[PDB]
Amino acid sequence: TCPFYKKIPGTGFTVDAFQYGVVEGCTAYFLTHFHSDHYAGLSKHFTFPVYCSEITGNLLKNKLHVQEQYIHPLPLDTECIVNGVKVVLLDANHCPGAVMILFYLPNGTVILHTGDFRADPSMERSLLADQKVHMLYLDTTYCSPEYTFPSQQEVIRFAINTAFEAVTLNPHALVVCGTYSIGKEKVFLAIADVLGSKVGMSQEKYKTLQCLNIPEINSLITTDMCSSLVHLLPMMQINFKGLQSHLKKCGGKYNQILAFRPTGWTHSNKFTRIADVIPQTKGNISIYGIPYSEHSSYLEMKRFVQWLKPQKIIPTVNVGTWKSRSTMEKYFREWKLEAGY
Ligand code: NI
Repeated sequence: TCPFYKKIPGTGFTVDAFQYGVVEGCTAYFLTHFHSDHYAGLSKHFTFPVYCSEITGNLLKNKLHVQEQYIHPLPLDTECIVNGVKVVLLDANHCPGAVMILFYLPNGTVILHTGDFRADPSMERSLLADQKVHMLYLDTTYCSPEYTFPSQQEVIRFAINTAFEAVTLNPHALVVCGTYSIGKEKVFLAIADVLGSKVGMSQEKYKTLQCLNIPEINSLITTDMCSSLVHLLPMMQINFKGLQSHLKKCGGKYNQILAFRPTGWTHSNKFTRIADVIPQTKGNISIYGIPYSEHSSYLEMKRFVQWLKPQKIIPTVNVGTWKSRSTMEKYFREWKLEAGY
């Protein structure tokens, strides 16, 4: 059965609610983004209307086989009527195709559902500027002050400089980057660009990237591993064993691997600056964990919420323990007392 924080009151609508069977009274199922915890339950046998971005629609059709007649893509930054209710989709600054959803309810209430997002000051100049929000359904993944990490631009700067130095010292080094879902593609695209290479990958991953409307993609990626000196591998293989095994398959073209594991936050963020990050090394294999986040830091979340001044906040992450819920409610009250709303 569908929990309350996935229902939109006064509508026939649900958000990211595909794992509960037929939800009673649901006339339209919204999907914020193509991450498996959120799409859990969708397949080619789904027969209700799905509302989403163009990019999420390409992934539902090609990767999960959902039939076309049930896919309803909406443009961004555009007022749309769905089953008699005005809605707007906004870029969430998460993975490709990820949206926030503004709902203008028949009684005058306005609801923002962030999906998953990385709050940014540029959101203060979207269609959010114009009007009041009564309820905020908020991605609270990192809602605690210990959760700090750098900007995505600093992280990318570190990765490009590290890869360019290693391969210039040793032209026979291979670079490998881990992946397990969509998102974070800037990591491997920026590294391949500085190295003058396409990115090599499996047919399955190529198919997924082909759904993403990335400009000039055909010039950036390939399934011909032999032509490429940046390879993608599943995240599970980014360890000394998996990487040894990969280097054997490359036919003595390379004598060294430099690898990247994009994570979210890890406790080594509480001590070490991005500049000071060092790898794990065994022999001719080095593995860097880099903190590339597609979710708000605590500070970015607090700034967003203090700017929007919602009347009520409903968290959508970390909702399963009393201690988590109590912690998040304390911070919401500090934020409100500090800013005066
Ligand atoms: Ni996500």
